[PDB]
Amino acid sequence: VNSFSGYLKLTDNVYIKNADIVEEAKKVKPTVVVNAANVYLKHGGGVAGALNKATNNAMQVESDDYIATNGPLKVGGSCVLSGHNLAKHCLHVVGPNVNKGEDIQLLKSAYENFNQHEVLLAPLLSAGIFGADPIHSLRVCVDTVRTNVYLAVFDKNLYDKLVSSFLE
Ligand SMILES: CC(C)[C@H](Nc1ncnc2[nH]c(-c3cnn(CC(N)=O)c3)cc12)c1ccc2c(c1)S(=O)(=O)CCC2
Repeated sequence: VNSFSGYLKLTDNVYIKNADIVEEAKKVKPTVVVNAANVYLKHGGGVAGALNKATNNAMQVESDDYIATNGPLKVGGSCVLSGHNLAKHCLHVVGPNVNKGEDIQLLKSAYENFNQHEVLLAPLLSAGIFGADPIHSLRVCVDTVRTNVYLAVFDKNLYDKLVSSFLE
């Protein structure tokens, strides 16, 4: 149904909210939920682990079957799989993990995958344990995504920092 509520409008197509992406998916029922995935689709922690746990491991089992037939993704790449109880579809997107020596330029490639879907609920790619500067990740999102993107950022301190930096 895509009923998003409580979002701050940053640009004509980019919205942001201090929220847990799992709680937003349950409330919104979006057509597309974005997962901050790794190349083998192993959802062992962070945003991916939270989404997987909310599908009671159904997402991991489907992900394993996809990798068996198609092999791993590339950094900056994506795949569309079932959204299970959270969404119609899950778009698994691999942003670079600069904490593992991956190239930050690939974050543009990662956000470009959003352009194939008219409206998506997403996290801030490559932020948290992936090591990218969150302010930079929001700027790449604003400059690269043209479709309607609702960003859920589960940290009030980071949310206010991103909003102040964007309004500067
Ligand atoms: C910047 C950070 C605040 C943000 N976190 C999140 N942003 C939005 N929705 C979230 N839900 C949870 C969560 C964590 N636990 N639970 C309960 C559960 N049952 O697991 C829900 C965390 C989360 C963030 C954004 C991007 C990435 C990561 C973290 S990561 O996982 O460290 C590496 C991949 C890229």
